This record gives sequence, structure tokens and C-alpha cells, in this order.
Amino acid sequence: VPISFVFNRFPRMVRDLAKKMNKEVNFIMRGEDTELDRTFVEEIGEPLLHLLRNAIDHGIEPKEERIAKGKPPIGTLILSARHEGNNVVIEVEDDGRGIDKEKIIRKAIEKGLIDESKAATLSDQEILNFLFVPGFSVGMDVVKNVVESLNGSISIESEKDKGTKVTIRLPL
Ligand SMILES: Oc1cccc(O)c1
Repeated sequence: VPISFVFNRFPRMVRDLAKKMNKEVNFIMRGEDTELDRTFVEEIGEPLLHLLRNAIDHGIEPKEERIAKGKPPIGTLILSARHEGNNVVIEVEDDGRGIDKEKIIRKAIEKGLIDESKAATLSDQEILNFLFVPGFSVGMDVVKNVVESLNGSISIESEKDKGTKVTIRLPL
């Protein structure tokens, strides 16, 4: 199928979520032509919807907050697909507040998963990996479990005030 069978439902959903959350969102879709196995298109919808929800809820800041921090007033959400080899790569990127890595660390210490000394030398990717720990947080463990049932991989990149990029790699 073209991935557009999934991507064509997101403009309405993002718009309804942005309206519910009183948030101004510039939503852009690219690579909707990208074709992949029907089993993927039937299952990739729900995980991508979760990621779009997360970006709009926890990521994108309200216009007035963006203006106070000197950002472009309306936040941007980009959903993309492309071919890489015999994989498909799907990206959800926002220019919102990003993931607070210091908050992750604090929570991880509170949950007994690491001590303060070990937290000081963690890389950014080991920190962000805490989000995939079942109910660490949102929902990144359940997104992971679906991608994994499709034999895909997922990664997250994030920087404070810069934004967040989640990338899903799928086989075929
Ligand atoms: O902007 C964000 C923040 C948190 C999780 C997410 O998938 C996106």
C-alpha cells in the first residue's frame, strides 16, 4: 500500500487534538507516496498516532510561550516517510520544548534504576533509552512494543528547547 492510506487520516486527528489542547500547530506531511507491505500499514497507524499526540501535548508549546522564548510563534510537526535500502524510515519531528534529560535522570534515580554516580557519565542516548522502560513515563514502551512486533526499530533524539525526533525503521 502507499503509506498515505495511514497518513491521510492524520490531518484531521492532529487538527482535532490541537483544537482540544488549545494549541497552534503547523502540520506537514512528506513522502506519503512511500509504499510498503499491507501488514505494516494496518499496524503502523496507532503507534504513529501516539507519537503525534505526544508531540502536540508534551512537545509543542503554546504560541505565547514560543513568542516569549523567541521561537517562530506557531510550532511545526513534520511526519515523513522515505525508502532507505529495503527499509522504510518514518520520522515524527517537532520543534517544541524537547525532552528534559535532567528530569529523566531524577525519575530514574527515584525509581531505583541507577545511582547518582552512574548517572553523571550516561550518554544522551542512554538517558533517552529510559523512556522505553515499561511505564517509565508518554507511552514510549507501548510504541516500542508495536514497532518490535513489526520487526522494526525505534530511536529518539531530543534537545531541550530544540525539539524531538522519533524515527521508526521498518523492514521490507
Ligand atoms: O515532543 C515530544 C515530547 C515527548 C515525546 C514525544 O514523542 C515528542
